[PDB]
Amino acid sequence: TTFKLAACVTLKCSTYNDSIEEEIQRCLFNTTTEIRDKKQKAYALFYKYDIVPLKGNNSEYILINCQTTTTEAVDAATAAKVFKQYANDNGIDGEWTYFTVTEG
Amino acid sequence: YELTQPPSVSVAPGTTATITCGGVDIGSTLVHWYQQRPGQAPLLVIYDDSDRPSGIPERFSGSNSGNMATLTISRVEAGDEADYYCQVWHSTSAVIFGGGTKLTVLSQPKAAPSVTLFPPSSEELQANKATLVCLISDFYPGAVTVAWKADSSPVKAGVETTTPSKQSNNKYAASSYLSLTPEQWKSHRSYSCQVTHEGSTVEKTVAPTEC
Amino acid sequence: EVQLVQSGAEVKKPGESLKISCKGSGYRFPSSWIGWVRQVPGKGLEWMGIIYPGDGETRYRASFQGQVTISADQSSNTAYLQWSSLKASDTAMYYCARHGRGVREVINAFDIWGQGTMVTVSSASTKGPSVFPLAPSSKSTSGGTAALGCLVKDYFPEPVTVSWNSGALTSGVHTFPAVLQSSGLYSLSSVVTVPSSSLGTQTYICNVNHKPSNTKVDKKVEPKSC
Repeated sequence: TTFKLAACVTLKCSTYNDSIEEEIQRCLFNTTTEIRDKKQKAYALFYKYDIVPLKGNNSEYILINCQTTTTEAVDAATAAKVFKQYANDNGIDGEWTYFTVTEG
Repeated sequence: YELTQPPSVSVAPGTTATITCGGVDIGSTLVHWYQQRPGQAPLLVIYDDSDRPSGIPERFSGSNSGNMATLTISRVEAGDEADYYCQVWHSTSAVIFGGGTKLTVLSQPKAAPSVTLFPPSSEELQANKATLVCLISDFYPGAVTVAWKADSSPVKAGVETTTPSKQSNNKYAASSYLSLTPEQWKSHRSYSCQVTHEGSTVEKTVAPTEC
Repeated sequence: EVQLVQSGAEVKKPGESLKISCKGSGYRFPSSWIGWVRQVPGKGLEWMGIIYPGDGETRYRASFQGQVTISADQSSNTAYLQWSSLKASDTAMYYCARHGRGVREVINAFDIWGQGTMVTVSSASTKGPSVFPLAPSSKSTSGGTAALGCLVKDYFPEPVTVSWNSGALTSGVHTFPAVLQSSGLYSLSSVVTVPSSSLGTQTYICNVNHKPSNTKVDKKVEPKSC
Protein backbone atom coordinates (compact mmCIF):
# COMPACT_ATOMS: atom_id res chain seq x y z
CA THR A 1 0.00 0.00 0.00
CA THR A 2 2.18 2.84 -1.32
CA PHE A 3 0.96 5.81 0.73
CA LYS A 4 0.99 9.50 -0.21
CA LEU A 5 1.82 12.74 1.62
CA ALA A 6 0.79 16.33 0.86
CA ALA A 7 3.27 19.02 1.96
CA CYS A 8 1.50 22.37 1.60
CA VAL A 9 2.94 25.89 1.78
CA THR A 10 0.93 29.11 1.88
CA LEU A 11 1.58 32.44 0.16
CA LYS A 12 -0.15 35.56 -1.14
CA CYS A 13 1.13 37.16 -4.34
CA SER A 14 0.96 40.86 -5.17
CA THR A 15 -1.21 40.99 -8.30
CA TYR A 16 0.59 42.54 -11.26
CA ASN A 17 -1.03 45.27 -13.35
CA ASP A 18 -3.25 43.65 -16.01
CA SER A 19 -1.73 40.18 -15.76
CA ILE A 20 -3.35 36.86 -16.53
CA GLU A 21 -3.49 34.66 -13.43
CA GLU A 22 -1.60 32.12 -15.56
CA GLU A 23 1.40 34.35 -14.84
CA ILE A 24 1.29 33.79 -11.07
CA GLN A 25 2.71 30.31 -11.67
CA ARG A 26 6.10 32.01 -11.47
CA CYS A 27 4.99 34.35 -8.68
CA LEU A 28 3.94 31.17 -6.86
CA PHE A 29 7.07 29.05 -7.19
CA ASN A 30 9.64 31.84 -6.82
CA THR A 31 8.52 32.01 -3.16
CA THR A 32 9.02 28.53 -1.68
CA THR A 33 9.58 27.63 1.98
CA GLU A 34 13.35 28.10 2.13
CA ILE A 35 12.85 31.62 0.78
CA ARG A 36 10.24 32.35 3.46
CA ASP A 37 12.56 31.05 6.20
CA LYS A 38 15.56 33.12 5.15
CA LYS A 39 13.37 36.19 4.54
CA GLN A 40 12.04 35.98 8.10
CA LYS A 41 15.57 35.44 9.43
CA ALA A 42 16.83 38.45 7.45
CA TYR A 43 14.11 41.00 8.22
CA ALA A 44 14.42 40.32 11.97
CA LEU A 45 17.77 42.13 12.07
CA PHE A 46 16.53 45.58 10.98
CA TYR A 47 12.91 45.05 12.01
CA LYS A 48 11.06 47.93 13.66
CA TYR A 49 7.41 47.87 14.67
CA ASP A 50 4.81 50.55 13.95
CA ILE A 51 1.07 50.50 14.60
CA VAL A 52 0.22 52.45 11.43
CA PRO A 53 -1.28 50.01 8.88
CA LEU A 54 0.53 49.60 5.57
CA LYS A 55 -1.49 46.51 4.57
CA GLY A 56 -4.47 48.36 3.12
CA ASN A 57 -2.73 49.95 0.15
CA ASN A 58 -3.06 47.30 -2.58
CA SER A 59 -5.25 44.44 -3.82
CA GLU A 60 -3.96 40.86 -3.69
CA TYR A 61 -4.99 37.23 -3.16
CA ILE A 62 -4.09 34.20 -1.04
CA LEU A 63 -3.05 30.81 -2.46
CA ILE A 64 -1.34 27.52 -1.61
CA ASN A 65 1.30 25.32 -3.28
CA CYS A 66 1.13 21.65 -2.30
CA GLN A 67 3.52 18.91 -3.41
CA THR A 68 3.13 15.16 -2.99
CA THR A 69 5.49 12.24 -2.38
CA THR A 70 4.88 8.50 -2.03
CA THR A 71 6.30 5.58 -0.06
CA GLU A 72 5.68 1.86 0.38
CA ALA A 73 5.70 0.19 3.80
CA VAL A 74 5.24 -3.45 4.75
CA ASP A 75 3.53 -2.20 7.93
CA ALA A 76 0.56 0.15 8.05
CA ALA A 77 1.47 2.68 10.75
CA THR A 78 5.27 2.57 10.35
CA ALA A 79 4.95 4.84 7.30
CA ALA A 80 4.46 8.01 9.36
CA LYS A 81 7.80 7.50 11.12
CA VAL A 82 9.70 7.54 7.82
CA PHE A 83 7.69 10.60 6.75
CA LYS A 84 8.62 12.59 9.86
CA GLN A 85 12.27 11.62 9.41
CA TYR A 86 12.22 12.60 5.73
CA ALA A 87 10.44 15.84 6.60
CA ASN A 88 13.18 16.80 9.06
CA ASP A 89 15.68 15.75 6.32
CA ASN A 90 14.35 18.00 3.45
CA GLY A 91 11.07 19.78 4.55
CA ILE A 92 9.44 22.09 7.13
CA ASP A 93 7.42 20.45 9.90
CA GLY A 94 3.82 21.66 9.71
CA GLU A 95 0.72 20.26 11.36
CA TRP A 96 0.06 16.62 10.45
CA THR A 97 -3.21 14.96 9.40
CA TYR A 98 -4.50 11.74 7.82
CA PHE A 99 -1.24 12.09 5.27
CA THR A 100 -1.00 15.89 5.11
CA VAL A 101 1.45 18.49 6.43
CA THR A 102 0.28 22.11 6.51
CA GLU A 103 2.33 25.27 7.08
CA GLY A 104 -0.22 28.10 7.09
CA TYR B 1 32.61 38.70 5.93
CA GLU B 2 33.57 39.73 2.40
CA LEU B 3 31.84 39.52 -0.97
CA THR B 4 33.71 38.40 -4.09
CA GLN B 5 32.40 40.39 -7.10
CA PRO B 6 34.22 40.19 -10.46
CA PRO B 7 36.07 43.36 -11.48
CA SER B 8 34.95 43.47 -15.12
CA VAL B 9 32.03 42.19 -17.18
CA SER B 10 31.60 42.74 -20.92
CA VAL B 11 29.03 41.44 -23.40
CA ALA B 12 27.67 42.36 -26.82
CA PRO B 13 24.42 44.32 -27.22
CA GLY B 14 21.18 42.36 -27.13
CA THR B 15 22.77 39.35 -25.40
CA THR B 16 22.20 38.15 -21.85
CA ALA B 17 24.72 39.22 -19.21
CA THR B 18 25.31 37.74 -15.77
CA ILE B 19 26.95 39.18 -12.67
CA THR B 20 28.15 36.98 -9.83
CA CYS B 21 28.40 37.65 -6.10
CA GLY B 22 30.28 35.02 -4.12
CA GLY B 23 29.57 34.54 -0.44
CA VAL B 24 30.14 31.83 2.15
CA ASP B 25 26.69 30.30 2.67
CA ILE B 26 25.22 33.29 0.85
CA GLY B 27 22.10 31.32 -0.08
CA SER B 28 21.04 31.60 3.57
CA THR B 29 20.26 35.32 3.24
CA LEU B 30 18.69 37.89 0.92
CA VAL B 31 20.87 39.74 -1.60
CA HIS B 32 20.07 43.07 -3.24
CA TRP B 33 21.56 44.58 -6.40
CA TYR B 34 22.23 48.28 -7.07
CA GLN B 35 23.05 50.17 -10.28
CA GLN B 36 25.31 53.23 -10.38
CA ARG B 37 26.00 55.27 -13.48
CA PRO B 38 29.26 57.25 -13.46
CA GLY B 39 28.68 60.52 -11.64
CA GLN B 40 25.20 59.70 -10.33
CA ALA B 41 23.56 58.29 -7.23
CA PRO B 42 22.93 54.52 -7.02
CA LEU B 43 19.63 53.00 -8.03
CA LEU B 44 17.93 49.98 -6.52
CA VAL B 45 17.39 47.60 -9.42
CA ILE B 46 16.77 44.35 -7.53
CA TYR B 47 15.76 43.45 -3.98
CA ASP B 48 14.89 40.23 -2.14
CA ASP B 49 16.96 38.46 -4.80
CA SER B 50 14.26 38.45 -7.49
CA ASP B 51 11.86 41.35 -6.87
CA ARG B 52 11.99 44.49 -9.02
CA PRO B 53 11.13 48.06 -7.92
CA SER B 54 8.73 49.95 -10.14
CA GLY B 55 10.13 51.33 -13.38
CA ILE B 56 12.59 48.43 -13.74
CA PRO B 57 11.81 46.33 -16.85
CA GLU B 58 11.45 42.55 -16.91
CA ARG B 59 14.94 42.43 -18.46
CA PHE B 60 16.42 42.23 -14.93
CA SER B 61 16.31 38.83 -13.20
CA GLY B 62 17.88 37.70 -9.95
CA SER B 63 18.70 34.40 -8.31
CA ASN B 64 20.49 33.07 -5.24
CA SER B 65 21.98 29.67 -4.42
CA GLY B 66 24.07 28.19 -1.62
CA ASN B 67 27.32 30.04 -2.23
CA MET B 68 26.65 32.19 -5.31
CA ALA B 69 24.17 34.95 -6.13
CA THR B 70 23.52 35.95 -9.73
CA LEU B 71 22.01 38.96 -11.50
CA THR B 72 20.93 38.34 -15.10
CA ILE B 73 20.29 41.00 -17.76
CA SER B 74 18.19 40.13 -20.81
CA ARG B 75 17.90 42.09 -24.04
CA VAL B 76 21.01 44.02 -23.10
CA GLU B 77 20.93 47.68 -24.16
CA ALA B 78 23.75 50.20 -24.34
CA GLY B 79 21.88 52.10 -21.64
CA ASP B 80 22.61 49.46 -19.01
CA GLU B 81 26.40 50.00 -18.96
CA ALA B 82 27.37 50.90 -15.40
CA ASP B 83 28.74 49.71 -12.04
CA TYR B 84 26.68 47.04 -10.27
CA TYR B 85 27.03 46.13 -6.61
CA CYS B 86 25.61 43.33 -4.49
CA GLN B 87 24.67 43.95 -0.87
CA VAL B 88 23.47 41.87 2.06
CA TRP B 89 22.77 42.41 5.79
CA HIS B 90 24.95 39.90 7.76
CA SER B 91 23.91 38.53 11.17
CA THR B 92 26.96 40.20 12.81
CA SER B 93 28.69 42.51 10.23
CA ALA B 94 25.52 44.66 9.51
CA VAL B 95 25.67 45.89 5.83
CA ILE B 96 28.25 44.54 3.36
CA PHE B 97 28.62 45.59 -0.26
CA GLY B 98 30.18 43.70 -3.12
CA GLY B 99 33.48 44.97 -4.41
CA GLY B 100 31.59 46.18 -7.46
CA THR B 101 31.48 44.89 -11.02
CA LYS B 102 31.77 47.14 -14.06
CA LEU B 103 29.46 46.10 -16.90
CA THR B 104 30.21 47.36 -20.42
CA VAL B 105 28.18 46.93 -23.61
CA LEU B 106 30.66 46.36 -26.41
CA SER B 107 31.07 49.01 -29.10
CA GLN B 108 34.35 47.65 -30.49
CA PRO B 109 36.45 44.48 -30.26
CA LYS B 110 38.20 43.75 -27.00
CA ALA B 111 41.83 44.84 -26.85
CA ALA B 112 44.66 44.07 -24.45
CA PRO B 113 46.53 46.82 -22.58
CA SER B 114 49.82 48.40 -23.60
CA VAL B 115 51.77 48.15 -20.33
CA THR B 116 55.03 50.01 -19.74
CA LEU B 117 57.04 49.95 -16.51
CA PHE B 118 59.62 52.63 -15.73
CA PRO B 119 62.18 52.58 -12.88
CA PRO B 120 63.13 55.76 -11.02
CA SER B 121 65.42 58.22 -12.72
CA SER B 122 68.93 59.05 -11.60
CA GLU B 123 68.09 62.72 -11.09
CA GLU B 124 65.25 61.59 -8.83
CA LEU B 125 67.44 59.42 -6.58
CA GLN B 126 69.85 62.30 -5.95
CA ALA B 127 66.75 63.98 -4.47
CA ASN B 128 66.30 61.11 -1.98
CA LYS B 129 63.07 59.83 -3.48
CA ALA B 130 62.08 57.10 -5.91
CA THR B 131 59.00 56.28 -7.98
CA LEU B 132 58.08 53.30 -10.14
CA VAL B 133 55.64 54.07 -12.96
CA CYS B 134 53.26 51.51 -14.50
CA LEU B 135 51.40 52.98 -17.48
CA ILE B 136 48.52 51.21 -19.23
CA SER B 137 47.12 52.55 -22.48
CA ASP B 138 44.71 51.41 -25.18
CA PHE B 139 42.69 48.72 -23.44
CA TYR B 140 39.04 47.80 -23.84
CA PRO B 141 36.85 47.05 -21.87
CA GLY B 142 37.85 49.79 -19.43
CA ALA B 143 38.42 47.88 -16.19
CA VAL B 144 41.84 46.69 -14.98
CA THR B 145 43.23 45.71 -11.59
CA VAL B 146 46.84 46.29 -10.57
CA ALA B 147 49.21 44.83 -8.01
CA TRP B 148 52.84 45.38 -7.08
CA LYS B 149 55.45 42.87 -5.97
CA ALA B 150 58.75 43.65 -4.25
CA ASP B 151 60.85 40.54 -4.90
CA SER B 152 57.68 38.49 -5.43
CA SER B 153 56.06 39.73 -2.20
CA PRO B 154 52.90 41.82 -2.71
CA VAL B 155 52.95 45.44 -1.60
CA LYS B 156 50.02 47.78 -1.06
CA ALA B 157 51.51 50.85 0.66
CA GLY B 158 52.83 53.69 -1.46
CA VAL B 159 50.66 52.70 -4.44
CA GLU B 160 48.47 55.31 -6.16
CA THR B 161 46.33 54.15 -9.09
CA THR B 162 44.35 56.13 -11.64
CA THR B 163 40.67 55.65 -12.29
CA PRO B 164 40.55 54.63 -15.98
CA SER B 165 39.68 57.51 -18.30
CA LYS B 166 38.21 57.62 -21.80
CA GLN B 167 41.15 58.04 -24.17
CA SER B 168 40.49 60.07 -27.31
CA ASN B 169 40.43 56.78 -29.28
CA ASN B 170 37.27 55.73 -27.33
CA LYS B 171 39.75 53.41 -25.57
CA TYR B 172 41.00 53.60 -22.00
CA ALA B 173 44.18 54.69 -20.25
CA ALA B 174 45.35 54.46 -16.65
CA SER B 175 48.47 54.57 -14.52
CA SER B 176 49.85 53.47 -11.18
CA TYR B 177 52.76 54.94 -9.25
CA LEU B 178 54.68 53.35 -6.39
CA SER B 179 56.69 55.56 -4.01
CA LEU B 180 59.85 54.25 -2.34
CA THR B 181 62.96 55.56 -0.57
CA PRO B 182 66.23 55.14 -2.52
CA GLU B 183 67.21 52.46 0.01
CA GLN B 184 64.09 50.33 -0.46
CA TRP B 185 64.73 50.45 -4.22
CA LYS B 186 68.39 49.51 -3.82
CA SER B 187 67.54 46.70 -1.37
CA HIS B 188 65.42 44.52 -3.67
CA ARG B 189 66.32 42.31 -6.61
CA SER B 190 63.34 43.40 -8.70
CA TYR B 191 59.95 45.10 -8.70
CA SER B 192 56.99 43.69 -10.60
CA CYS B 193 53.83 45.44 -11.81
CA GLN B 194 50.87 43.12 -12.51
CA VAL B 195 48.06 44.55 -14.67
CA THR B 196 44.96 42.36 -14.87
CA HIS B 197 42.40 42.89 -17.65
CA GLU B 198 39.56 40.52 -18.56
CA GLY B 199 41.06 37.55 -16.76
CA SER B 200 44.50 38.11 -18.27
CA THR B 201 47.40 39.48 -16.26
CA VAL B 202 50.54 41.10 -17.64
CA GLU B 203 53.53 41.05 -15.28
CA LYS B 204 56.35 43.48 -16.07
CA THR B 205 59.46 43.66 -13.89
CA VAL B 206 62.45 45.92 -13.32
CA ALA B 207 65.54 45.95 -11.11
CA PRO B 208 67.84 48.54 -9.49
CA THR B 209 70.64 47.13 -11.68
CA GLU B 210 69.27 49.05 -14.65
CA CYS B 211 70.91 49.30 -18.09
CA GLU C 1 7.84 62.22 -5.23
CA VAL C 2 9.42 60.07 -2.51
CA GLN C 3 12.80 61.80 -2.64
CA LEU C 4 15.83 62.64 -0.52
CA VAL C 5 17.98 65.76 -0.94
CA GLN C 6 21.47 66.24 0.49
CA SER C 7 23.38 69.41 1.32
CA GLY C 8 25.83 71.07 -1.03
CA ALA C 9 29.44 70.11 -1.61
CA GLU C 10 32.03 71.14 0.95
CA VAL C 11 35.80 71.65 0.98
CA LYS C 12 37.52 71.81 4.39
CA LYS C 13 40.91 71.38 6.08
CA PRO C 14 41.98 68.60 8.50
CA GLY C 15 40.88 69.18 12.08
CA GLU C 16 37.76 71.28 11.45
CA SER C 17 34.42 69.68 12.31
CA LEU C 18 31.61 69.42 9.79
CA LYS C 19 27.91 68.51 9.68
CA ILE C 20 25.94 67.52 6.58
CA SER C 21 22.25 66.89 6.14
CA CYS C 22 19.68 64.73 4.34
CA LYS C 23 16.06 65.91 4.02
CA GLY C 24 13.39 63.54 2.72
CA SER C 25 9.90 64.20 1.40
CA GLY C 26 6.89 62.20 0.29
CA TYR C 27 6.75 59.64 3.09
CA ARG C 28 6.61 59.20 6.86
CA PHE C 29 10.16 59.85 8.04
CA PRO C 30 10.06 57.67 11.20
CA SER C 31 8.88 54.49 9.43
CA SER C 32 12.17 53.97 7.60
CA TRP C 33 15.86 53.61 8.39
CA ILE C 34 18.30 56.20 7.07
CA GLY C 35 21.73 54.87 6.11
CA TRP C 36 24.94 56.76 5.33
CA VAL C 37 27.38 55.26 2.83
CA ARG C 38 30.86 56.40 1.81
CA GLN C 39 32.50 56.17 -1.61
CA VAL C 40 36.07 57.27 -2.22
CA PRO C 41 36.24 58.42 -5.87
CA GLY C 42 37.16 55.42 -7.98
CA LYS C 43 36.33 52.94 -5.22
CA GLY C 44 33.51 50.81 -3.92
CA LEU C 45 30.74 51.71 -1.52
CA GLU C 46 31.58 51.72 2.19
CA TRP C 47 28.62 51.49 4.55
CA MET C 48 29.26 53.80 7.50
CA GLY C 49 26.12 53.99 9.60
CA ILE C 50 22.36 53.85 9.91
CA ILE C 51 19.71 55.47 12.11
CA TYR C 52 16.07 54.72 12.91
CA PRO C 53 14.52 58.04 14.03
CA GLY C 54 11.42 56.53 15.67
CA ASP C 55 13.53 55.26 18.56
CA GLY C 56 16.62 57.30 17.71
CA GLU C 57 18.50 54.02 17.41
CA THR C 58 21.91 54.22 15.76
CA ARG C 59 24.22 51.51 14.46
CA TYR C 60 27.71 52.26 13.18
CA ARG C 61 30.59 50.43 11.55
CA ALA C 62 33.48 49.18 13.68
CA SER C 63 35.87 51.57 11.93
CA PHE C 64 33.61 54.60 11.56
CA GLN C 65 32.71 54.54 15.26
CA GLY C 66 34.92 57.18 16.86
CA GLN C 67 35.08 59.35 13.74
CA VAL C 68 31.47 60.19 12.94
CA THR C 69 28.15 60.94 14.64
CA ILE C 70 24.61 60.50 13.31
CA SER C 71 21.58 62.54 14.36
CA ALA C 72 17.89 62.60 13.42
CA ASP C 73 15.50 65.54 13.64
CA GLN C 74 12.08 63.89 13.39
CA SER C 75 10.33 67.28 13.42
CA SER C 76 11.97 68.37 10.14
CA ASN C 77 12.28 64.88 8.63
CA THR C 78 16.04 65.27 8.50
CA ALA C 79 19.13 63.15 9.12
CA TYR C 80 22.60 64.46 9.92
CA LEU C 81 26.17 63.15 9.80
CA GLN C 82 29.01 64.92 11.59
CA TRP C 83 32.75 64.80 12.20
CA SER C 84 34.34 66.39 15.28
CA SER C 85 37.75 66.41 13.54
CA LEU C 86 38.26 65.74 9.85
CA LYS C 87 41.04 63.86 8.08
CA ALA C 88 42.29 63.42 4.53
CA SER C 89 41.09 59.80 4.37
CA ASP C 90 37.53 61.14 4.73
CA THR C 91 37.62 62.87 1.33
CA ALA C 92 34.83 61.16 -0.62
CA MET C 93 31.24 61.19 -1.89
CA TYR C 94 28.68 60.55 0.87
CA TYR C 95 25.22 59.12 0.13
CA CYS C 96 22.12 58.93 2.34
CA ALA C 97 19.58 56.22 1.50
CA ARG C 98 16.18 55.18 2.84
CA HIS C 99 15.67 51.58 3.96
CA GLY C 100 12.49 49.68 4.78
CA ARG C 101 11.89 48.64 8.36
CA GLY C 102 11.28 44.91 7.91
CA VAL C 103 7.70 44.62 6.66
CA ARG C 104 6.43 42.71 3.64
CA GLU C 105 4.69 45.80 2.24
CA VAL C 106 7.83 47.96 2.26
CA ILE C 107 11.02 47.35 0.28
CA ASN C 108 13.65 45.91 2.63
CA ALA C 109 16.76 47.42 1.05
CA PHE C 110 18.14 50.86 0.12
CA ASP C 111 15.36 51.90 -2.25
CA ILE C 112 15.60 55.71 -2.35
CA TRP C 113 19.00 57.38 -2.69
CA GLY C 114 20.19 60.97 -2.44
CA GLN C 115 22.15 63.02 -4.94
CA GLY C 116 25.27 62.75 -2.79
CA THR C 117 27.57 65.32 -1.21
CA MET C 118 31.26 65.64 -2.05
CA VAL C 119 33.50 66.25 0.96
CA THR C 120 37.04 67.27 0.02
CA VAL C 121 39.75 67.54 2.69
CA SER C 122 43.12 68.77 1.45
CA SER C 123 45.70 70.86 3.29
CA ALA C 124 47.48 71.08 -0.08
CA SER C 125 49.26 74.37 -0.69
CA THR C 126 49.94 75.86 -4.11
CA LYS C 127 53.12 74.12 -5.25
CA GLY C 128 55.04 73.77 -8.49
CA PRO C 129 55.86 70.50 -10.22
CA SER C 130 59.10 68.57 -10.21
CA VAL C 131 59.89 67.10 -13.63
CA PHE C 132 61.85 63.90 -14.19
CA PRO C 133 62.79 61.99 -17.34
CA LEU C 134 61.52 58.45 -17.89
CA ALA C 135 64.30 57.16 -20.13
CA PRO C 136 63.88 54.24 -22.55
CA SER C 137 65.66 50.93 -22.18
CA SER C 138 65.38 47.31 -23.34
CA LYS C 139 62.22 46.83 -21.27
CA SER C 140 60.75 49.95 -22.91
CA THR C 141 61.36 48.71 -26.49
CA SER C 142 59.67 45.96 -28.51
CA GLY C 143 60.23 45.49 -32.23
CA GLY C 144 61.42 48.88 -33.41
CA THR C 145 59.14 50.95 -31.21
CA ALA C 146 60.55 52.39 -27.99
CA ALA C 147 58.81 54.42 -25.29
CA LEU C 148 60.00 57.36 -23.20
CA GLY C 149 58.42 60.18 -21.26
CA CYS C 150 58.23 62.71 -18.43
CA LEU C 151 56.97 62.46 -14.85
CA VAL C 152 55.43 65.54 -13.20
CA LYS C 153 55.20 65.12 -9.43
CA ASP C 154 54.18 67.10 -6.33
CA TYR C 155 52.27 69.97 -7.92
CA PHE C 156 49.09 71.75 -6.86
CA PRO C 157 46.55 72.79 -7.92
CA GLU C 158 45.63 71.55 -11.39
CA PRO C 159 46.17 71.83 -14.25
CA VAL C 160 49.49 71.53 -16.07
CA THR C 161 50.24 71.32 -19.78
CA VAL C 162 52.65 68.85 -21.36
CA SER C 163 53.88 69.19 -24.93
CA TRP C 164 56.73 67.47 -26.74
CA ASN C 165 59.38 69.40 -28.66
CA SER C 166 57.27 72.56 -28.46
CA GLY C 167 54.11 70.93 -29.77
CA ALA C 168 55.89 69.74 -32.92
CA LEU C 169 55.41 66.11 -31.90
CA THR C 170 51.85 64.79 -31.95
CA SER C 171 52.08 61.11 -32.97
CA GLY C 172 52.41 58.49 -30.27
CA VAL C 173 51.85 60.82 -27.30
CA HIS C 174 49.64 59.80 -24.39
CA THR C 175 49.22 62.36 -21.58
CA PHE C 176 47.73 60.46 -18.64
CA PRO C 177 45.20 61.78 -16.12
CA ALA C 178 46.64 63.03 -12.84
CA VAL C 179 46.44 61.15 -9.54
CA LEU C 180 45.38 62.92 -6.35
CA GLN C 181 47.78 61.45 -3.80
CA SER C 182 47.41 61.40 -0.02
CA SER C 183 49.31 64.69 0.37
CA GLY C 184 46.59 66.43 -1.63
CA LEU C 185 49.21 67.01 -4.35
CA TYR C 186 48.88 65.69 -7.89
CA SER C 187 51.19 63.86 -10.29
CA LEU C 188 50.99 62.70 -13.89
CA SER C 189 53.04 61.27 -16.75
CA SER C 190 53.39 62.13 -20.44
CA VAL C 191 54.65 59.30 -22.64
CA VAL C 192 55.62 59.11 -26.30
CA THR C 193 56.54 56.18 -28.54
CA VAL C 194 59.15 56.52 -31.28
CA PRO C 195 61.36 54.37 -33.56
CA SER C 196 64.45 52.93 -31.90
CA SER C 197 66.87 54.09 -34.61
CA SER C 198 66.13 57.69 -33.61
CA LEU C 199 67.05 57.36 -29.92
CA GLY C 200 70.65 58.22 -30.82
CA THR C 201 70.29 61.37 -32.92
CA GLN C 202 66.84 62.85 -32.30
CA THR C 203 66.67 64.81 -29.05
CA TYR C 204 63.29 64.57 -27.33
CA ILE C 205 62.16 67.35 -25.02
CA CYS C 206 59.06 67.53 -22.84
CA ASN C 207 57.69 71.00 -22.04
CA VAL C 208 55.73 71.32 -18.79
CA ASN C 209 53.71 74.41 -17.87
CA HIS C 210 52.19 74.96 -14.41
CA LYS C 211 50.83 78.52 -14.44
CA PRO C 212 49.85 78.57 -10.70
CA SER C 213 53.52 78.81 -9.74
CA ASN C 214 54.68 80.24 -13.08
CA THR C 215 56.70 77.06 -13.50
CA LYS C 216 57.82 76.30 -17.05
CA VAL C 217 60.31 73.44 -17.37
CA ASP C 218 61.80 71.64 -20.35
CA LYS C 219 63.42 68.26 -19.78
CA LYS C 220 65.62 66.44 -22.25
CA VAL C 221 64.90 62.71 -22.20
CA GLU C 222 68.34 61.13 -22.68
CA PRO C 223 68.68 57.37 -23.22
CA LYS C 224 70.39 55.99 -20.12
CA SER C 225 74.18 55.93 -20.50
CA CYS C 226 75.47 52.61 -19.14
